[PDB]
Amino acid sequence: GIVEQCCTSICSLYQLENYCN
Amino acid sequence: GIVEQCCTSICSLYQLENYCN
Amino acid sequence: GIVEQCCTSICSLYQLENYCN
Amino acid sequence: GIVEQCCTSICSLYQLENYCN
Amino acid sequence: GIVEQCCTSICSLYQLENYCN
Amino acid sequence: GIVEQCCTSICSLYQLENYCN
Amino acid sequence: FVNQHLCGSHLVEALYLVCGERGFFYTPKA
Amino acid sequence: FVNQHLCGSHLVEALYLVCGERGFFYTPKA
Amino acid sequence: FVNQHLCGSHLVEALYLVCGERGFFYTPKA
Amino acid sequence: FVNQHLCGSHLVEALYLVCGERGFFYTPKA
Amino acid sequence: FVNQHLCGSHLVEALYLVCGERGFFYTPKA
Amino acid sequence: FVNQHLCGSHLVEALYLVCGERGFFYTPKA
Ligand SMILES: [Zn+2]
Ligand SMILES: [Zn+2]
Repeated sequence: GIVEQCCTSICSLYQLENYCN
Repeated sequence: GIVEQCCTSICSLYQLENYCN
Repeated sequence: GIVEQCCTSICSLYQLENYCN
Repeated sequence: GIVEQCCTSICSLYQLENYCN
Repeated sequence: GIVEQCCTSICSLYQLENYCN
Repeated sequence: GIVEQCCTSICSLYQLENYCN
Repeated sequence: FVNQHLCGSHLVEALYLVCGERGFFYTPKA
Repeated sequence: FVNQHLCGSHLVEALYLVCGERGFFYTPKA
Repeated sequence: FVNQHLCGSHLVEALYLVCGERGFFYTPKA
Repeated sequence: FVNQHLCGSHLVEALYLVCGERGFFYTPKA
Repeated sequence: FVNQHLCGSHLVEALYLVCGERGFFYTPKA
Repeated sequence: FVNQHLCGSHLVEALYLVCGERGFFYTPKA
């Protein structure tokens, strides 16, 4: 998931928006 | 400037991009 | 909620555990 | 010590309490 | 102490060095 | 540069002062 | 442990420290 | 916006920045 | 994205997140 | 509470959270 | 260097930066 | 003052601490 991806790879602020409420 | 926009007032991530080199 | 308990008022690390999944 | 342990291994919030005043 | 010097008032990095072991 | 040096090697607060305005 | 005023991003760092691997929700509307 | 390498508490700070008062869930695998 | 009150070091972390590899200037006199 | 991997300034933030107004000593070996 | 208002966890990050390997004490009662 | 190992957002926090209201430029190579 996101936690794993942003750390072991790279991620974007737009991917992070998927986790807002 | 930035303090007035983002600290006294409120600012978006898009406004913050104005300060990227 | 959390802001009212932990920011306006004061809260313990034990209260913070209420917000763990 | 604690600094070394928490970083090279792992430590708990209860171990950290040993360093409060 | 430190809070009074560095948080109510204002303090320099040199004053902060007074609290190094 | 500074970003590279402080991370891949080591740097001092006095080197960082070179980047103030 | 002690009682803290914890606000904004500080509150979320505290939740990360306390919850870690369990994960957490931050819901200031609730 | 640029790609991000975000580990640990740095990822939670980014979520806070992105989501704000909307809130967010922090849910690590395992 | 949401509108945030961002102050002091929090404002600079936000600029780092948003700008990254491009770099940024922080000029509170301006 | 869960186990923590805490390096650098992250360990000092955790001490601040745990100890609060009680204060704390940060004393690395070497 | 400049004079800063430094509070709460920000004060402890500043002490970590300034003191590093020497270590420090944070004693807000004193 | 002591030597610093500063990566990522930790370097920007140090710049903020050192420069304050003077401001600063954060300019990574590449
Ligand atoms: Zn703060
Ligand atoms: Zn870090």
